[PDB]
Amino acid sequence: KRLFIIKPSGFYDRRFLKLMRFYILLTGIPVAIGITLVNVFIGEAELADIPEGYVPEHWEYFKHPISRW
Amino acid sequence: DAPPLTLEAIKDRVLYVLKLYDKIDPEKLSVNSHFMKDLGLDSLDQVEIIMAMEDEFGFEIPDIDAEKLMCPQEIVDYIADKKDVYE
Amino acid sequence: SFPKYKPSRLATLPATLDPAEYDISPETRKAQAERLAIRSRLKREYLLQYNDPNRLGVIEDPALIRWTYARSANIYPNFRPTPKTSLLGALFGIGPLFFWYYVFKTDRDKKEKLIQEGKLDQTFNISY
Amino acid sequence: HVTKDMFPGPYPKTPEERAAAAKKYNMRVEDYEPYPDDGMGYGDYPKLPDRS
Amino acid sequence: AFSAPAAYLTHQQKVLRLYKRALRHLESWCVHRDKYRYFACLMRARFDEHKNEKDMVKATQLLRQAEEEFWYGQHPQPYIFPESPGGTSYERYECYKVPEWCLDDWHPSEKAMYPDYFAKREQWKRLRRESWEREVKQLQEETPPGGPRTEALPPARKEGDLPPLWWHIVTRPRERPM
Amino acid sequence: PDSWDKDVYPEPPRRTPAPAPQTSLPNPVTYLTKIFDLLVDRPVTLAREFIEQQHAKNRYYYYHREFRRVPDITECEEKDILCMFEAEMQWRRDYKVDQEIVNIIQERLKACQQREGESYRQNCAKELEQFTQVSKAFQDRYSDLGAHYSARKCLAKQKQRMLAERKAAKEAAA
Amino acid sequence: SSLLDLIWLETILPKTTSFIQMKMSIMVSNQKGLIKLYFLSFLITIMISMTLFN
Amino acid sequence: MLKIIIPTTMLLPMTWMSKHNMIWINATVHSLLISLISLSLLNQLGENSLNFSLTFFSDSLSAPLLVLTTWLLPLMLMASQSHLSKETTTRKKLYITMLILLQLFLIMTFTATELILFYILFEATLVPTLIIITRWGNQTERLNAGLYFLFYTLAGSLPLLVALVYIQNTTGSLNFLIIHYWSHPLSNSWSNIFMWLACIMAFMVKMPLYGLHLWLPKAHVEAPIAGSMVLAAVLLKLGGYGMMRITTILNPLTNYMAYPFLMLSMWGMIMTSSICLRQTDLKSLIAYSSVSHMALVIVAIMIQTPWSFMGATALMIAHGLTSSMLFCLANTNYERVHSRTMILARGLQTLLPLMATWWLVASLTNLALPPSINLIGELFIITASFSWSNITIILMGMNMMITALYSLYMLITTQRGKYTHHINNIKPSFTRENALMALHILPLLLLTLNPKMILGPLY
Amino acid sequence: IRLQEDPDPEDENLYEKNPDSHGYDKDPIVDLWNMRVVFFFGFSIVLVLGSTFVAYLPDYRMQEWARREAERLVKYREANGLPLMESNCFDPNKIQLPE
Ligand SMILES: CCCCCCCCCCCCCCCCCC(=O)OC[C@H](COP(=O)([O-])OCC(O)COP(=O)([O-])OC[C@@H](COC(=O)CCCCCCCCCCCCCCCCC)OC(=O)CCCCCCCCCCCCCCCCC)OC(=O)CCCCCCCCCCCCCCCCC
Ligand SMILES: CCCCCCCCCCCCCCCCCC(=O)OC[C@H](COP(=O)([O-])OCC[N+](C)(C)C)OC(=O)CCCCCCCCCCCCCCCCC
Ligand SMILES: CCCCCCCCCCCCCCCCCC(=O)OC[C@H](COP(=O)([O-])OCC[N+](C)(C)C)OC(=O)CCCCCCCCCCCCCCCCC
Ligand SMILES: CCCCCCCCCCCCCCCCC[C@@H](O)O[C@H](CO[C@H](O)CCCCCCCCCCCCCCC)COP(=O)(O)OCC[N+](C)(C)C
Ligand SMILES: CCCCCCCC/C=C/CCCCCCCC(=O)OC[C@H](COP(=O)(O)OCCN)OC(=O)CCCCCCC/C=C/CCCCCCCC
Ligand SMILES: *P(=O)(O)OCC(C)(C)[C@H](O)C(=O)NCCC(=O)NCCSC(=O)CCCCCCCCCCCCC
Repeated sequence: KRLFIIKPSGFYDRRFLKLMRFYILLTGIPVAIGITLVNVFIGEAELADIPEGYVPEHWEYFKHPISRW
Repeated sequence: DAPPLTLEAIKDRVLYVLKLYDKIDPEKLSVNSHFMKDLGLDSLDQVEIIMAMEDEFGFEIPDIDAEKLMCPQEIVDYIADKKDVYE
Repeated sequence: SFPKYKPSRLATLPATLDPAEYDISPETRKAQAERLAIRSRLKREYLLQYNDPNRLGVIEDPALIRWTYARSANIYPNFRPTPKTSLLGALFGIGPLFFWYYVFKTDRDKKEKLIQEGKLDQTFNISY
Repeated sequence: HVTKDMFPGPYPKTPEERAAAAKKYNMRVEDYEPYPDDGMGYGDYPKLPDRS
Repeated sequence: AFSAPAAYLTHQQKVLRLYKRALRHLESWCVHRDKYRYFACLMRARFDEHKNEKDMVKATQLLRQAEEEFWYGQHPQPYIFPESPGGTSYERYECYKVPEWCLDDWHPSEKAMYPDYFAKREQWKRLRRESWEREVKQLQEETPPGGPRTEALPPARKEGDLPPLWWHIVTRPRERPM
Repeated sequence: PDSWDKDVYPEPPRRTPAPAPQTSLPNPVTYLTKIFDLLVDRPVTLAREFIEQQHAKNRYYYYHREFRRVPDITECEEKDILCMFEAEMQWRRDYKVDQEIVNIIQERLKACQQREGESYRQNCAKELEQFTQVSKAFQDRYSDLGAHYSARKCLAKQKQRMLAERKAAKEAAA
Repeated sequence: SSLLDLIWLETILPKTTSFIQMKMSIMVSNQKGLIKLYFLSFLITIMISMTLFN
Repeated sequence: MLKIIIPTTMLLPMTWMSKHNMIWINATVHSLLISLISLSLLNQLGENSLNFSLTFFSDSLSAPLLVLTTWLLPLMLMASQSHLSKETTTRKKLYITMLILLQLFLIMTFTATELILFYILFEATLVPTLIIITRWGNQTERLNAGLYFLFYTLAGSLPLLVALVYIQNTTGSLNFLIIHYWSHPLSNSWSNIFMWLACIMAFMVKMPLYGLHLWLPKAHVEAPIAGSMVLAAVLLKLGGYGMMRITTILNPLTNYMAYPFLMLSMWGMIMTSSICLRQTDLKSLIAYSSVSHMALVIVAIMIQTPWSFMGATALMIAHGLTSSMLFCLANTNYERVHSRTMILARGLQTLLPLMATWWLVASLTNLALPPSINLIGELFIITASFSWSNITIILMGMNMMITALYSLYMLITTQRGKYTHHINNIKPSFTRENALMALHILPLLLLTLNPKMILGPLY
Repeated sequence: IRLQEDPDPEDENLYEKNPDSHGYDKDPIVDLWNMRVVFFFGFSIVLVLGSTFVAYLPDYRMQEWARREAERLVKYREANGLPLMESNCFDPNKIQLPE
């Protein structure tokens, strides 16, 4: 024999958790993919001496491509 | 975990204990015989019977409720009601 | 005979050892009946409101409301400045302040004296 | 639903006030006993036994 | 717990409760069964010795002396059944007890997951709603004008009626809900 | 490695003893190391080689900003707000640089202690002395300036220290 | 909670100041509107201004 | 700063021209957009502050507070839309307008570059708050609470105005950069003592200091949910920000005038934690917890070391977020049962599981559980106080023990136990409430991940 | 009684008319769209984008620059026997003490 288990409504909590996970992963996954692609293909800059007579920009003074952007 | 109790099992166990009691003749013992009126016991004997049932079933019957259990059928009904036994 | 049990504030007297439980006057029985009647009336009201099928909400407890009001809002209007209240307030609201001020002032005076005398181990004490 | 006369009040001074306070707290007159009037702000709240 | 208390305990009730408590603590002291049986028979012999007493004042004095002796000689760590108030398994399942009013707030999908149970639940709710007026009328008919002097409740005096104030007693959560 | 300066971050030459087994039993550590090389090291090496090959196609550079020296609070006139601002900014940058110097020395000390291990008390005396000197100088320079520290306050503290030193020297020579 | 927070910290700043303001307000506004009274007050004020202030 | 100020002044016409059923949606969406825009101020410099113009500037201390305000506005909107369903459209728009005005004044306060403008704006923050409290509070005590709050703050602040105008007359400028670069030592005299008293007492009343705090329980308990959220998260931080800004010119007199305030703050922190141990009201418990945390911040500011300022800033941000979350949880439970008694509703762990999880996380962050920014700030303050003296460790340890005790006492009383039998109107938690709790808690953990963003200029 | 006052209305439940209600509004469509805009904008936009923006904020605090400058100064000073940390922030030649 199986007896009915009286429990409070968990549908609303499950729905909230599902919606929150979806909306975090709605932009989270594309951001992670973009970050991975940028790191793999457009790597970080290599430190080098400033060529004489050349005035770089601040984004050329920063290293990571996303920080430079 | 443990097998569920049944009305028949509760009745059999309480009758078992009462027949192992030495102040009750098992032949003139039935599920409707009263401890005082038609069995000839007294208050101390009833207290001992309630303690024996507590030992048998592993749970305590409060003193306010134990004083009113004057019949094996009453004990069966009380134990089944407390343990949620319906079949 | 057996050693007596001395009740305390945080270990009260058991009911079975209370001498008042073995000296029962007929007035005491009437008082007990009145107390039971009061409890029964309150229980009946609560059970009616609790088993009402159409009720949807919280059963208000006037006793709880009185307790929360007396603990919070009814303290000041019943406060009178007496010698006991004045002494207790002065002590508990001033004494700790001056005690800690004295302690910290003495500690810092000793520290400054050591610093000026230049015999305090301040090496590696970079973060402050 | 609580009325204004069913709230804790000042220290009861007369047997009429003590009877009214005892009735208010759903307590017997003989069992009702307020905290002493030390000016500590207890009011007519009963001093129930210090048990847990 | 199922019986409404009286205004006081009679002398017989006091002495019976003392007898049971003393036997329990003696069993705590006498761990072994034969030793417990021996000393419990001696205890019942003492109670039988004092069983017949014409002087109720002397009986009360003997009860007081026995209570003092018990308090001196009680086991500091007596045996308590696991489900009993002092037991190790007391109130373990109180967090698993969920009520039917919580049940009726479910989503329609959750309700549809169990079609047959909720039909019987609706039958129970109809039974509850069709009897409340009779229950309250019966309660107010039998009570004295002054008010209830005890917590006892009456049965159903009629064939088509239910005992008043029954819903939560009948629908209380099971002892092992989950 | 060429990522960091070996002179800025010193490291003694490692001396790994040659294995000299004395039993015919196999070496489980050797077998597990071989398995680790065959299952983890080679795949991660291939992945990193591909990643570096991708990096080399789009190589670009970033530079280290250079700041020229400006007159400090000693040269600044009284209530000359522009020079005071320039000197304060330069002092703050130098303060940050000194903090990083202390951090470098502390990292060297920690690494040497961990490396020497059981004989760190004797073998790390050289790094403890450098840290002692650096910490003493840093504390003397920026010990108790306060939450609202400034180049003026540090200059006043240095003036007080110099006056105390001059008084002590004059008393000694007297 | 009771003695300090709810009684004495209330008595020192907010209650004593409010009581003083209430008492002074009652004292100032407790005037019967008698021109004889406040014109005699005017005379006293005029004499005080003439003598005290130099 | 106009790229953040003007969008709020455009939020006002949006609120007053939106349709009756779209006011909350529009306000929430555009408040979130303004918060995203204001996230740009976190890119601070390592040498000097961000001087946008002659009127507004941003610093490593001003940026996190501005971001907190801009992030807190939509949460207040959600709670208000929860508890203001039956109000008329005009009154809903008025409430949203009050919230918008409060946010605008707070932004201009944190970005003001001059002391007198800062004073004007941080005094202007009283009017919307007073209107909100005394108009949309539920109980009869909202009027008395508003009176207490207003008069405490103003009695503190008027001598501050006199001191500011006197400082302007004496020195020539109240610009913060000028008073920092041209600061001169404050000689030990009665006049300087009373100037110090005026400034510090104004900000201590705003903090609030122990012995000057009654208005805080009065206002926080009796204000609506949005008012309670803004009172604890941001309005309490005006005192700390002002004290950090004003103590530039008060040295070296602060080394000697800080003893009474330090003793008051420490002992009152202990006393308010003990009060939290024996509170019969949940909102009062949270208010006194706020008092204890701000007393700790006062201690840090008064001891005035670079390690204390960082801890003070971190504790301010963490306490703001935690207090907002706790007030929201208490408001949800109040909306369930229409009463603030803590022991009235129990068993909420078995009645509402995810809300119990939110309660647990909020209580864990309330006590200093590492590596949370609450713990980071508290530990920095404790270490700075230990450097100051070696019995401050005794006081801080007692405070931490009582803090854990009362936090877990609140959690156990509200959640654990068995549910009240007669309370049968506790509906399942709403998606809006759960989203509000998530938006309260996730930024706290992200700031734990990146701690240097809230450690102030001294980092 | 002393007034013509409305009785206190019973509390209204949003789940009664709309079983799948997010608690934002009475109208189901407006409620759903309020939930959608709140979740999308707040969580996705603010949380994810602002958090990654803060993570990838450029090093304007000059932590890396300060580390590189310290490395260069340590290299230069230790390569020439000079102390790693100077004993004076300013020049005593440029400081004129009173007599
Ligand atoms: C569900 C709800 C959840 C809610 C959560 C709460 C709320 C969240 C709100 C939103 C939060 C937003 C956060 C924004 C973050 C922004 C991104 C960021 O900052 O990234 C940081 C950082 C990014 O670095 P970067 O500065 O951009 O560039 C790095 C380099 O310069 C350049 O690197 P590179 O050039 O070397 O190339 C690296 C490249 C490539 O690297 C590799 O390829 C490496 C691996 C190679 C393996 C190859 C193996 C071989 C395979 C083939 C084998 C074939 C042969 C087989 C042979 C078999 C044998 C024969 O990889 C990457 O670039 C990694 C990108 C990682 C992106 C992370 C995004 C996080 C989420 C953002 C959105 C938030 C929502 C959630 C979304 C979730 C999405 C899933 O990434 C990481 O840190 C990644 C993790 C690090 C390693 C793992 C952790 C190790 C920890 C060890 C110590 C602890 C141990 C003890 C544990 C505790 C005690 C028990
Ligand atoms: C499998 C997929 C990948 C297939 C790859 C196939 C092989 C490719 C081999 C070649 C790869 C490289 C080719 C191009 C080389 C030059 C790259 C380049 O331009 O580098 C520029 C720079 C390099 O740095 P730089 O300092 O040289 O800058 C030069 C800039 N240019 C050339 C453009 C003038 O790299 C970046 O800027 C990194 C990429 C951008 C990072 C930021 C992205 C933000 C995206 C939007 C965020 C969200 C907005 C919306 C929010 C709301 C949403 C609802
Ligand atoms: C080199 C390229 C790198 C990458 C570049 C990427 C650029 C992207 C450019 C396009 C962006 C705009 C279009 C997409 C907008 C998002 C829609 C979406 O995902 O919906 C799915 C989700 C889920 O959709 P759903 O759940 O309704 O539908 C599921 C499917 N059916 C129909 C079967 C149920 O939409 C929502 O949840 C709707 C919420 C409200 C959305 C309101 C959008 C308003 C307009 C956009 C404003 C953006 C402002 C951002 C902040 C400012 C800038 C930082
Ligand atoms: C259901 C199960 C739950 C658990 C499992 C969830 C899924 C797995 C998640 C596991 C995460 C464990 C922690 C590991 C985190 C890895 C990423 C982290 O390490 O990155 C941090 C990234 O830190 C971010 O900065 C934190 C974002 C902080 C966002 C603050 C709030 C955002 C705005 C919200 C508004 C509210 C304002 C509140 C007041 C300000 C470190 O910073 P950093 O090393 O340097 O980044 C390197 C990139 N660089 C080199 C270019 C710099
Ligand atoms: C500081 C700012 C920085 C720059 C910001 C740039 C982004 C600008 C942000 C624009 C705000 C986005 C819109 C806000 C949400 C609108 C809410 C909404 O859609 O209303 C609900 C809406 C209408 O109201 P009802 O629910 O029907 O009520 C009926 C009552 N009887 O519901 C519906 O039925 C509509 C269903 C289909 C519409 C789908 C819309 C999807 C959203 C995308 C549209 C926007 C276009 C994209 C433009 C991008 C511009 C960069
Ligand atoms: P039933 O209704 O027949 O019960 C008969 C009763 C007992 C009710 C009688 O009708 C009755 O009332 N008789 C007169 C009252 C009386 O019996 N008084 C004396 C009884 S108490 C007594 O004698 C106890 C003495 C011995 C037991 C003392 C317990 C102390 C030992 C405990 C030690 C703790 C660990 C072992």
